[PDB]
Amino acid sequence: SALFEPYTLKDVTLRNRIAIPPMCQYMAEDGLINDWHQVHYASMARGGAGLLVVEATAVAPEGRITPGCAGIWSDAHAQAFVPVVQAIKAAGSVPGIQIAHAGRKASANRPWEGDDHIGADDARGWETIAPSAIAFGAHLPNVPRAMTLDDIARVKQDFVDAARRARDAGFEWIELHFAHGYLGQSFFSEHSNKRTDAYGGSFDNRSRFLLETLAAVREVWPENLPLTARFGVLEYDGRDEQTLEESIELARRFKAGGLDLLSVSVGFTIPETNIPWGPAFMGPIAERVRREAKLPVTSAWGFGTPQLAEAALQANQLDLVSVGRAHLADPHWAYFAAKELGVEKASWTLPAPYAHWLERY
Amino acid sequence: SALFEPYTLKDVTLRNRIAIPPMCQYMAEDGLINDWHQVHYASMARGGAGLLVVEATAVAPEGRITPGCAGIWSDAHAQAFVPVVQAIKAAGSVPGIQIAHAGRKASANRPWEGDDHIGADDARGWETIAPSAIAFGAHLPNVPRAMTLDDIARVKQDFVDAARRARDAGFEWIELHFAHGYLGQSFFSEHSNKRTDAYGGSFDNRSRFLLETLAAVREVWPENLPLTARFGVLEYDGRDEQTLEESIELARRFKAGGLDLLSVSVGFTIPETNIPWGPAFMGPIAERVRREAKLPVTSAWGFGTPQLAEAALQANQLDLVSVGRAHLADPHWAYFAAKELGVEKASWTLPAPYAHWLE
Ligand SMILES: Cc1cc2nc3c(=O)[nH]c(=O)nc-3n(C[C@H](O)[C@H](O)[C@H](O)COP(=O)(O)O)c2cc1C
Ligand SMILES: Cc1cc2nc3c(=O)[nH]c(=O)nc-3n(C[C@H](O)[C@H](O)[C@H](O)COP(=O)(O)O)c2cc1C
Ligand SMILES: COCCOC(=O)/C(=N\O)C(C)=O
Ligand SMILES: COCCOC(=O)/C(=N\O)C(C)=O
Repeated sequence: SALFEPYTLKDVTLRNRIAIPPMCQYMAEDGLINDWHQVHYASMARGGAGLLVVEATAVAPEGRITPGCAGIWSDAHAQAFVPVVQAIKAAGSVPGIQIAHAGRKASANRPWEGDDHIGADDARGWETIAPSAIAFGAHLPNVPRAMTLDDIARVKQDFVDAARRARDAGFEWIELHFAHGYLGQSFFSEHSNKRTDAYGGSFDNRSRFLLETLAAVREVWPENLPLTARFGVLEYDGRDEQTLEESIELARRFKAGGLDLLSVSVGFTIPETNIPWGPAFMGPIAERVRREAKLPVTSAWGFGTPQLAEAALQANQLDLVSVGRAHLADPHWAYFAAKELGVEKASWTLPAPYAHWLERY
Repeated sequence: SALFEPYTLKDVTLRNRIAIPPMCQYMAEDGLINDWHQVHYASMARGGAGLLVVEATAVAPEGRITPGCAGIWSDAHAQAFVPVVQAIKAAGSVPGIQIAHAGRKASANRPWEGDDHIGADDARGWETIAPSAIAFGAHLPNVPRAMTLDDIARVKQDFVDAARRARDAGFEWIELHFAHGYLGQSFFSEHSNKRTDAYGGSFDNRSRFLLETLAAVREVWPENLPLTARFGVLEYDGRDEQTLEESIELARRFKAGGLDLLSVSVGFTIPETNIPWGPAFMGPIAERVRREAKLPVTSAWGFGTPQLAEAALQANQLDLVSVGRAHLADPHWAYFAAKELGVEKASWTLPAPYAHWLE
């Protein structure tokens, strides 16, 4: 089974090709994680996945999506991740973390508490920042403040400091959140970036914030641990061929800048789109990025059945299959996948106190 | 769906009829639970089950099954359970604990490490105690020492101390482990109890250790929290009608002694048996105990599909359905069952950070 072959990237070996992508839990307080996350992450790691990327973790307070988002903007915040890192490793999984800045989508309610921008009369809200003073629209109407050059320098240093903190906490895999309409994606997209300085306009200028952040992070992140990023390569906004071509070119530049693997996603930069949701729909797009940028890839959004994951790997569309919601439904999804694919001794995807009994059941 | 109706017993209300029965993890050291158990129990409780009974927890060191068994024989051992209790309650489930003494089956290797008695020359082992000096046999050949009258008084006091500690640690449900061939079951069974004193021979004498332990625990366990026991009601040893009849009479005496619910199981007292394993096979036996002894019951051993669990409740065979191994495979099994049975807003069997997205 291709899904259960190990994978080596830099000095890190994953025991299989199942990755748990970052999934915000909205359960932190002032950026500090707690027993919600400790159990959540430890249980999924014991489930058998080879790589667990911790949820979008804000590099600065205003870069959280919501008041429940995790943060890593101080050393105290980083120390809180140490028992999570250690529990993921104790389970035989590899701990990774996505470091993030929500941009114009920041200062929002939790998804089950309105999912919308916080009202200006609510004491929990804060001022958002973005490349240009333009609102996402729809349920996110708040207009962000347009960043100055000093803001750009500051946010880049925040990504650097966060990467250094993640390193010292023991994470073995880092993912820069350049996707999903948050800060990084919004610098790249012409929908959200109307700047007239060095950080907007041309392809080189729109790419600049992302390349400079990657390069600044590369100086502090160890050469022997995977340096990755998530990036929305198209928007389904009627501009897909031109946008995908530009995104693939940016992926080539990421590779030239030391990126080890790209998590290929959708932009979500604006609401006026027509995303063709369906099983494994990102397969052909991830395959094109992988082949044309010559970089390992993962993807998500509908690979969460054992046969779809297996087929994507056998077709060389992906190097790792990210399975998100199926792990919220069943933290032991990797064991379920091993049974479905007929892995020898599939119960031993789990630790002994479970594996011994499910072998004979 | 009957499986998702709440259940009230004494002052305790379970949010559904799914119970996670005690399941030894063999991951403790010197009786102390640790990060294995914390995550294991918290994750299953978040999965949606209404009641989570923590694994067999030894009332005394020699009462552990293996060197990896949990214990509650000191206040420090009890304090280690406090974060497990808090995490189960935080998930909206009810925390219970099974207090236990392994008797002649004690001093054994972990199941994935031979599953057999530790050799008498191996320093990891210890001397075992039982009603009589007679071995289980097969992979458990070690002959226990027959308990003295002082041993009997001490072990009863150990059960009392364990119940007091479980109470003070915040458990809302207690289960005395009188099943599965361990100490309590071995006092009741004529296979293992050859005593000639007040604790063996007649039905009254074989019942005595179990009834006296229940009465002693009743003194320290709050009246407003369910007091339960697990008990093997037959052996599949060719003596089933006579054994079942006597076991139901003992269950009537448990009820008279304040027992609130009986977990109905198989005795496993000796190896020379023919247990007819199959889907929901305990259903008819649990129903007979429930109806004849007029006690609420749970049972296990093959109810772990949503339709089998629902059928057993609808047929009034059980009041709670215990689902064990399916929860080791999938800690969120209660959510899987809610979807299968068409529960309205089934994803909200889980907490919000999962439920919102699975809807
Ligand atoms: C609750 C939840 C939280 C998520 N959080 C993040 C996140 O923090 N960062 C990110 O890049 N993607 C996030 N995602 C998107 C997932 O990583 C993944 O791409 C998506 O769930 C699709 O994969 P799936 O079909 O296997 O669930 C999240 C998704 C969900 C459902
Ligand atoms: C790993 C494991 C540990 C168990 N530990 C206990 C225990 O500590 N006390 C007990 O009474 N039963 C114990 N049992 C028996 C279960 O509680 C339950 O009766 C059995 O698993 C059958 O139910 P199921 O078919 O839903 O798994 C254990 C079973 C397993 C597989
Ligand atoms: C509609 O947005 C889909 C893409 O955004 C995400 O997946 C995410 N973080 O990256 C969330 C929702 O927290
Ligand atoms: C052969 O299985 C006997 C039944 O005994 C149990 O279920 C148990 N504790 O009660 C274990 C195995 O720890």
